[PDB]
Amino acid sequence: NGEPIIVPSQDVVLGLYYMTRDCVNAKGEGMVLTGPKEAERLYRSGLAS
Amino acid sequence: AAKKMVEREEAVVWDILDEVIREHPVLLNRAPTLHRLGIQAFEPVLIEG
Amino acid sequence: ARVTVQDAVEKIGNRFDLVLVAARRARQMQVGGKDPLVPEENDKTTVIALREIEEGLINNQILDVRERQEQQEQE
Amino acid sequence: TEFLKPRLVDIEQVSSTHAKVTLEPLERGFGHTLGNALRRILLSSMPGCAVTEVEIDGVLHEYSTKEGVQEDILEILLNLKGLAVRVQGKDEVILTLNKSGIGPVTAADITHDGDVEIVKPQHVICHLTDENASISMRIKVQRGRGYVPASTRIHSEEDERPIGRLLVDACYSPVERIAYNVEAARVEQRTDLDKLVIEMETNGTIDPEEAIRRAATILAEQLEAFVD
Amino acid sequence: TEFLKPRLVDIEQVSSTHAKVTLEPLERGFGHTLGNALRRILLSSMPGCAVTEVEIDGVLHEYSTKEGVQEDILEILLNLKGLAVRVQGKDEVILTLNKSGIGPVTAADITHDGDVEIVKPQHVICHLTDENASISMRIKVQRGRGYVPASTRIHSEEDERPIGRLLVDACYSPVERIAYNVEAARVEQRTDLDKLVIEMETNGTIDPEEAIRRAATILAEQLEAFVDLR
Repeated sequence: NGEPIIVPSQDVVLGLYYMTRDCVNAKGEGMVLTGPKEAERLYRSGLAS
Repeated sequence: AAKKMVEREEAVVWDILDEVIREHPVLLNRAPTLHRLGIQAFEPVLIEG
Repeated sequence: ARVTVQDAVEKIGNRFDLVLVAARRARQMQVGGKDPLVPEENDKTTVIALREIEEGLINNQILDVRERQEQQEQE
Repeated sequence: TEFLKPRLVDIEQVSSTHAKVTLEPLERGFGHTLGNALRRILLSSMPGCAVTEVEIDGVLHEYSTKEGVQEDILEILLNLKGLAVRVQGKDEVILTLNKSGIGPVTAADITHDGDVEIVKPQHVICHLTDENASISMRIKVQRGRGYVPASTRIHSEEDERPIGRLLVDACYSPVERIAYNVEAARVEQRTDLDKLVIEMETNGTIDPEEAIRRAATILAEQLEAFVD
Repeated sequence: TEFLKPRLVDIEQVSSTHAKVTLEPLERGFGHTLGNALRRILLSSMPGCAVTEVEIDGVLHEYSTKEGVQEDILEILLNLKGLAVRVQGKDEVILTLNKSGIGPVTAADITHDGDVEIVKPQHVICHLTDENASISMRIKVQRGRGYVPASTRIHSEEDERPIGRLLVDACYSPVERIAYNVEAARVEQRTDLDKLVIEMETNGTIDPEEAIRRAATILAEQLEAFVDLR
């Protein structure tokens, strides 16, 4: 079937699910960011979950 | 002399192996090779172990 | 082509003709000692021939007229 | 009992604001030590200056709207936060920009003093729809270190500022992203070593190796007390 | 640049082995950085002396036995691998243990020299049961770091091995457990400072301020490659 066989499987999947899911009012919600670089700087600094 | 130089395992033999391996693939078969993608060829990297 | 040869596939048209012409070129480099026209950056003859075809200094009929040309200037 | 000193083998300079400091070889489990120490210092401790407060006419809080502009004041706040300024002598400079006419307003349009300058004059601020629209903002620049956001800024402040003052996140530290890997290098007998690959992308006002050297000498002068 | 510098202010010894140490004052955010860096260095790279070669008389290989003792020779080699020695001057010494008579063989029975100090006088090794039994082993104590095992040392040894030099694995690191805490510092004019409370657990042979000084020098000389060259 033309559907790819290199699919992430169970651990990459748990990690990407935990990345792209969202809570309601966790930490520093409602901020405005220039982009992914500033957002990842925020997360690695710990000021926003 | 080549046989005994390999069976003595010198550092020149380790360097020569590191040069031989470079972009020369190997086929990692797994049996039971049921479907077509049970044989795939990878460019090996050297590890101990 | 050192990770994916799909550029050489688009250059040739077919995987089997890619393997055959690259094998022809690699045999010419290992037997005849002809110079690889791309800088080699310490690589083997197969990936060098794939990189040659991937750049575009060699196709099947290009190698054919090249071998015929060196044949007629040899004879 | 002698340790392996490395050689800095590569600065692959991708752009003027990009680097990749390939670095090899270190003792087993030292690449993570150096990388994590430099990363935390470069994130939350490196000194520098940027815009903190701005007073704009026509607005009363962060959710109003001035005329003559396509973008809104959240967008002017965000594009203001993206501006990288450097202050040489003082540490609390207020700047004021006024723009009228058909066209976008860029960073070169600002009025500057002798002590301040713009590292990217073509960095956009906003755009203007009306030729009669006269935008005006009083841009204050403090100088701190690291990152302090407007949320805990408004939690920490208590004095009643005049209506029209706007808070923004203070990107004091000049780096935008640092993220490393640790790969595995080989000295001819021991394969257990490890090679550092530090990636770094900054704004203007600095050269990534200058930021790395600054963080390293910050940590060395911090640990300078109890050594031999 | 409004930074400060820390000092070792109070060094309390809870016991001879388990001992905490403060650090004061640290800047804002630096606490977890210095704590994790000193943890990784203090667990990986400390120098400590350990048992390397054990030479018992009349015993060929380590899987034999001997009449008179209770613990077998592999048990003796394990109980000797747990030993905690502190030498001062040399980097390679040879001790001697000779004892006869019914009763256990402590570590306090080793006829020690002047510059070696055995810091565990209740470390048991053997349990001599026969009064006509004797045991005369000659230990060899090197000094290094990390973990170097018997397989790699038999490969790397260029010298010959007489039958009797039993090779014991080398657990060189004398640090076993280390935890740091970032409290709130009690600074009379600053509230944004913190202290680092490193809680070491040593082998008894290493002095904690000396260990912290050596780990700090290791970190500084590693960072000099970043400081000087680019």
